[PDB]
Amino acid sequence: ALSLTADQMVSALLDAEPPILYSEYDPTRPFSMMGLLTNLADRELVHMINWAKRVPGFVDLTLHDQVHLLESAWLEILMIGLVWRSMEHPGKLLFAPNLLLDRNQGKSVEGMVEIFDMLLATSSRFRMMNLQGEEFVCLKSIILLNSGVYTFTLKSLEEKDHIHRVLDKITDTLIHLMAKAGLTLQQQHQRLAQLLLILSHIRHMSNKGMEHLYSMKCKNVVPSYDLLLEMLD
Amino acid sequence: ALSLTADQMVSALLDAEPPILYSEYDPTRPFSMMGLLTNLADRELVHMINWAKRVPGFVDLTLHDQVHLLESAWLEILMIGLVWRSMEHPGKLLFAPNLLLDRNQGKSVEGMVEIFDMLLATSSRFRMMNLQGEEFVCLKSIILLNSGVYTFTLKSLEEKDHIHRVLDKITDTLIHLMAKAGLTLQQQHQRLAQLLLILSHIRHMSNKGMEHLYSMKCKNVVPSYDLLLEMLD
Ligand SMILES: Cc1cc2c(cc1O)CCN(CC(C)C)[C@@H]2c1ccc(/C=C/C(=O)O)cc1
Ligand SMILES: Cc1cc2c(cc1O)CCN(CC(C)C)[C@@H]2c1ccc(/C=C/C(=O)O)cc1
Repeated sequence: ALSLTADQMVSALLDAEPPILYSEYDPTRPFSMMGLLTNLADRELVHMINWAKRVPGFVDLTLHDQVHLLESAWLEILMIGLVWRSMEHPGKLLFAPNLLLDRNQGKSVEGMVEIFDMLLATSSRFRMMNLQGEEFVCLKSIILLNSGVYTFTLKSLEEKDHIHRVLDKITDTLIHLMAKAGLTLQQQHQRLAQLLLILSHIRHMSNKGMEHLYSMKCKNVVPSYDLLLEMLD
Repeated sequence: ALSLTADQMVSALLDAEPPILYSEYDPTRPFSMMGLLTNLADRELVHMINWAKRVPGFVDLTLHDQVHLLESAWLEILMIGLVWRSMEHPGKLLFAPNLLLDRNQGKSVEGMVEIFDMLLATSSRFRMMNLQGEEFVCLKSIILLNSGVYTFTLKSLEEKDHIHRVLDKITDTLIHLMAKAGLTLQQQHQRLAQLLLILSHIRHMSNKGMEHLYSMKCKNVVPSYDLLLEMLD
């Protein structure tokens, strides 16, 4: 992983991309929104595990540290994927190609419209920046490696060092993408910062979302350490 | 603000720095922790308002947008200040020079030790990076301008554009600081990214902290829109 070139980092990430899934509802029947969203998210998580194992550097970590990173990052990763898919659909969130919802549809569940609105504003920001696919895959990998790295022994010190080295490679890769597209050195640093600052907002959204999910007080909601460990092991 | 040089941006920020306050308890009497922490934080907020009015670009915004940004960012700003003050005190949090607490002292309040631990790990990270004073003031200004900019009319479009232009100036300023200290171009971009990614974790902490404060269910806890508007107006 640490010997990959920038172009090789980009190809590895593009090749690891998970598929876009569909909502499971009978389209011949009349139009539970949270049920549909939960079932979709549960299926996405399985693909998320397979993706994570393909991000360079990730399978070099201990299984316990892989679980901790996914546990910290899984809702941020679902959210950045949602916002990316929704970028060319102003005013709507493309949960799936058969489940395109507006903010009015969000008002059906108490507390959801506020989350819908933050996600729509994020998609708006990505549109304004003209975010590219190759930049998006870099940012999603940065979420995976960064979100849990501050919340974890000699082995732990070695693991954190490695994670920071991999993050440095992804930064190099972003900058290389921006240099390729012709931006100046000033423009490169400015855009790097613009991109990474949106990650702060994605964290914020994930925390507001997790508050919603925990408030459900339900064993079939939020993947456990043990479920994540079973799927990763 | 947008015509400031990098050196002028740095001096303006260093000159705007608020003072380090002391805890109000009688030091001759025997050793409520949350009472002491709340009273300190309430006094810090008043200085925070005066600081914010001195960050270049901030008073160019509407009063309502100034309130919204402070409302989003005030706990992150208290937290980054705490972690900076604690950097040369391994294992301790320097809430004030007369109130230096360890994680064991945090266990006295339900849910607090988890927050204490995240703040201590952040201070540890800043130590590992050897964060400098001039970098710290840049990052605190970036929190102020970025935390609320995704959650806000023609005026609103003009305000968001301005905020992003000011953020771009602070990015330039960070990079200039790093070039001055002798780092290579690679090292500059890498360190910029390292710094901005810690801001994601600071957001995370602020959200966990706000959950604690809201759970108190108390009108004397968390500054209202109206109190912030009164102090800013
Ligand atoms: C399919 C999908 C659902 C959601 C998001 C992105 C997605 O790609 C982000 C917004 N979020 C809504 C937000 C309020 C969390 C939903 C959602 C809904 C339910 C669950 C539940 C999972 C579980 O119980 O295991 C997770 C995400
Ligand atoms: C003085 C100070 C207190 C705290 C932090 C940083 C500080 O500089 C961050 C950790 N946080 C503790 C965290 C659990 C919020 C405390 C704290 C405690 C109480 C309040 C209450 C304010 C109010 O009621 O208006 C705010 C911050």
